[PDB]
Amino acid sequence: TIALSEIVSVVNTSDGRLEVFGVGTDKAVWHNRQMAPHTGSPWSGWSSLKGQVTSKPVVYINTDGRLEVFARGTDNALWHIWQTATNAGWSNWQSLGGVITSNPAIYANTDGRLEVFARGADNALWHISQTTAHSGPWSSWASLNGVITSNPTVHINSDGRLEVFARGTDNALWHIWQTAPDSNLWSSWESLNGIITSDPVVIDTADGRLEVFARGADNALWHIWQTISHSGPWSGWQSLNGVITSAPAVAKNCDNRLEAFARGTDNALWHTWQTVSHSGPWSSWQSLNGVITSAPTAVRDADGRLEVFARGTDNALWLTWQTASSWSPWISLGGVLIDASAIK
Amino acid sequence: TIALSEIVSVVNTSDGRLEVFGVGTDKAVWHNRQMAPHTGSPWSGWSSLKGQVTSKPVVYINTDGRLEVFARGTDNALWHIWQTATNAGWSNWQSLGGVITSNPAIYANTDGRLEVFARGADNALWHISQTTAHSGPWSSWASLNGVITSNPTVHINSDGRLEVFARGTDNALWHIWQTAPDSNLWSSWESLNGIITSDPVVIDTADGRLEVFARGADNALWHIWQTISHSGPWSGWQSLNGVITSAPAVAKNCDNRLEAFARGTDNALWHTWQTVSHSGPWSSWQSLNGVITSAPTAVRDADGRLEVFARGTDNALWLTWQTASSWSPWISLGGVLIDASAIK
Ligand SMILES: CC(=O)N[C@@H]1[C@@H](O)[C@H](O[C@@H]2O[C@H](CO)[C@H](O)[C@H](O)[C@H]2O[C@@H]2O[C@@H](C)[C@@H](O)[C@@H](O)[C@@H]2O)[C@@H](CO)O[C@H]1O
Ligand SMILES: CC(=O)N[C@@H]1[C@@H](O)[C@H](O[C@@H]2O[C@H](CO)[C@H](O)[C@H](O)[C@H]2O[C@@H]2O[C@@H](C)[C@@H](O)[C@@H](O)[C@@H]2O)[C@@H](CO)O[C@H]1O
Ligand SMILES: CC(=O)N[C@@H]1[C@@H](O)[C@H](O[C@@H]2O[C@H](CO)[C@H](O)[C@H](O)[C@H]2O[C@@H]2O[C@@H](C)[C@@H](O)[C@@H](O)[C@@H]2O)[C@@H](CO)O[C@H]1O
Ligand SMILES: CC(=O)N[C@@H]1[C@@H](O)[C@H](O[C@@H]2O[C@H](CO)[C@H](O)[C@H](O)[C@H]2O[C@@H]2O[C@@H](C)[C@@H](O)[C@@H](O)[C@@H]2O)[C@@H](CO)O[C@H]1O
Ligand SMILES: CC(=O)N[C@@H]1[C@@H](O)[C@H](O[C@@H]2O[C@H](CO)[C@H](O)[C@H](O)[C@H]2O[C@@H]2O[C@@H](C)[C@@H](O)[C@@H](O)[C@@H]2O)[C@@H](CO)O[C@H]1O
Ligand SMILES: CC(=O)N[C@@H]1[C@@H](O)[C@H](O[C@@H]2O[C@H](CO)[C@H](O)[C@H](O)[C@H]2O[C@@H]2O[C@@H](C)[C@@H](O)[C@@H](O)[C@@H]2O)[C@@H](CO)O[C@H]1O
Ligand code: NA
Ligand code: NA
Repeated sequence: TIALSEIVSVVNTSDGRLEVFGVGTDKAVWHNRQMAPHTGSPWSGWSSLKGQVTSKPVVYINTDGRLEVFARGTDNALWHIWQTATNAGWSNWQSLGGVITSNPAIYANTDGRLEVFARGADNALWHISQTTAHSGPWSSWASLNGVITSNPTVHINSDGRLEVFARGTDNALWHIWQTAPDSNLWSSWESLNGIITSDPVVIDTADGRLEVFARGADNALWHIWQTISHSGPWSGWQSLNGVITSAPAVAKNCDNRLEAFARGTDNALWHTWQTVSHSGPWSSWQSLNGVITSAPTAVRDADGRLEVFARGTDNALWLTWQTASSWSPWISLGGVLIDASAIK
Repeated sequence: TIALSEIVSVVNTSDGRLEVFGVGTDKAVWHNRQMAPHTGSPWSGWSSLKGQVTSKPVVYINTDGRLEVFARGTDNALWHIWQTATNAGWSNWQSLGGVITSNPAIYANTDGRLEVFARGADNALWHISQTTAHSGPWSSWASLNGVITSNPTVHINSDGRLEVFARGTDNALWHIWQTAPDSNLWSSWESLNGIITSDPVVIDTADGRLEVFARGADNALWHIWQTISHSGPWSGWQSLNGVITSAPAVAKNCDNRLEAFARGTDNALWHTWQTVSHSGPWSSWQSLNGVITSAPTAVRDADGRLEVFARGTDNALWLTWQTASSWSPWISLGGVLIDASAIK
């Protein structure tokens, strides 16, 4: 078991527009797009990419600007679908094979090859990559071993090395990393201790450090971080308090101040943020209202403003964004979304 | 002849710190570094990377976070020097051969291979690239032909294709582009007309469009841009007025509003900026004071604030940055810098 997942995958397109991806009642992937690269842009309305999926669908942008979506299929293999040219039409769904037991997780190597991570049937971490920059065909699968109990998350260190985080068998945060950029050589798994009750979330700070956020045993928001740029060792676990009922989401303001979001016990959206600068201390928690039925999803738009998505009481996706004064009122983007997360 | 050049090359390191590179009286490359990734950080003071150079030295950051500096040597070959690991020590200077007659210009392909452009002895555009991501050895040289009369500038389109701009024999802005990302296949040269009297400057907008700035025949600041994301055709040339005595410099605010900087006729620093948003109209010109003896160099720091560098009356580098209210007073970073630009 883990805290309630995010309901969509969001990305900033090559032309600065937000685009969201989720799963409908029919089990198809659906997406909604800003028309314009500005806060409060009108949206396309939902449109189907078809397929039948049994995980959260996860969008990542290739280094040539083409979006690509990954999802577990009905046969448990990894499936994907991609734009044929940047912000143009999409391929058919195509299988990358294997058998997976988590949502896929994706990052670009420094050489432009996408690399995908997901839990296997043996509960270990497996991975597969593009054989050349932003293109098929793909390598064969291999395992990075471990035994994990949450969806994995990947990021890149400030020196190019990929690094994966997941909950272990003891409910601690564990991790593993490339020993060189683009490499097929990885470290051993290592533990960062704690006890966590959500999927870990990872982000890179302005100063080139991986920082991880997760829900603890007391249902407060905890985090932990690399102490120096791309370098071990890590800090201790520190709490950011609150009581939260969903997974957390994290984004950088336009000044690189980190801001965390989560569903509270009153089932409203709550957030806490670094004050002053990106090395500053965190605010106390404060409410953005709404009643919501998924973890929030946060992203920075092309006006440098944070925008947050969450499923509503009507199962539609709803949206609120930063203004000069405070935040916008909640507005509805329609649709009816389900949580297809492979691990719940 | 062209407007007075920028005196330094600036970059944002992998850990969010500004770092500047210039040329001293001895013809060595010297650099100065922020200690901390914040506006108003103290600086290292100047420190020598040695070498003897006969162009402006140009720093670019590899996709593994390692800085690499390019400069024409005393034998007219292209020379370079690189960090052996991210923000660690530097290699020795090493020659990439050839004979060049401009400052080098650099960009990363979507596959992580750096590619360098520079004018040849035949006055054509030549280029050379890393054979693999963020690493030597390098390809052999080849020409993209043309005949050009300014330092070239390269950027990347929002679909991964590199594109180079330079002044032609008729003093118009001309350009050429990859037909596919990472490719060795390029278009023919094409003209964007106008008459320009500075090196062209190029930047990508929040909405994935290349936008070019240059000084015109009337010594006003002009610009021109792609009309749709990564797509021809371009707009017409439009003027931003002012009277300017150096090359322009351009940077994005943390909200992606573009901001242009130049030396005025009173030899102070002047700037004009998009108002409201990144699709908004440009302000009237306004003074940041100082008396300065080089074009300004502008960059956004890790607090999302613009910082501007320019050589002073004492030949030292001076620095002013955005605040809440207005801008900081000019402060001195010491040193004695010369303009080693291969084209003046
Ligand atoms: C290159 C090519 O033709 N690929 C085929 C896929 O397009 C096929 O997948 C399915 O496509 C149809 C429309 O033609 C529709 O989108 C289906 O929902 C989709 O199949 C489902 O969704 C996938 C993601 C998997 O879960 C699959 O097992 C589901 O049946 C498949 C045939 O299904 O074959 C490819 O060759
Ligand atoms: C630095 C170091 O050696 N750390 C040890 C880890 O490598 C160990 O993890 C396990 O390693 C073996 C290979 O020797 C294999 O990969 C296991 O699957 C892996 O352990 C599992 O996965 C972890 C993420 C946890 O969930 C763990 O509870 C699983 O048993 C561990 C094993 O005790 O010790 C480290 O000190
Ligand atoms: C554009 C517009 O008029 N939007 C209205 C929303 O602001 C309303 O949402 C609700 O706002 C109140 C405070 O004014 C409070 O934040 C509520 O919790 C919130 O509504 C709930 O949360 C939403 C995210 C959904 O789950 C919704 O079903 C809940 O009722 C809505 C009221 O639905 O009206 C809009 O017109
Ligand atoms: C791998 C290796 O040993 N490379 C040699 C370079 O380091 C040499 O260059 C020069 O290095 C010395 C210190 O040893 C000092 O920095 C000199 O200023 C520098 O040479 C000058 O600057 C270069 C950029 C060129 O302009 C060069 O022609 C100048 O003489 C050179 C020998 O000069 O050989 C390499 O093999
Ligand atoms: C679309 C198209 O065909 N445009 C023409 C350009 O390709 C031409 O430029 C020249 O092309 C030849 C190869 O056929 C060669 O590369 C020349 O060096 C190049 O012209 C020179 O470089 C330019 C940047 C200008 O400086 C020009 O004045 C030089 O003579 C031109 C040539 O007239 O016409 C375009 O229509
Ligand atoms: C930290 C501090 O006290 N800085 C002082 C600077 O603000 C001073 O610079 C000058 O400021 C005035 C307005 O107050 C005006 O902007 C001048 O044009 C500017 O000084 C000139 O421009 C500089 C960039 C240099 O070229 C300098 O040689 C010129 O005199 C300076 C005065 O030198 O004092 C600092 O202490
Ligand atoms: Na990730
Ligand atoms: Na450039």
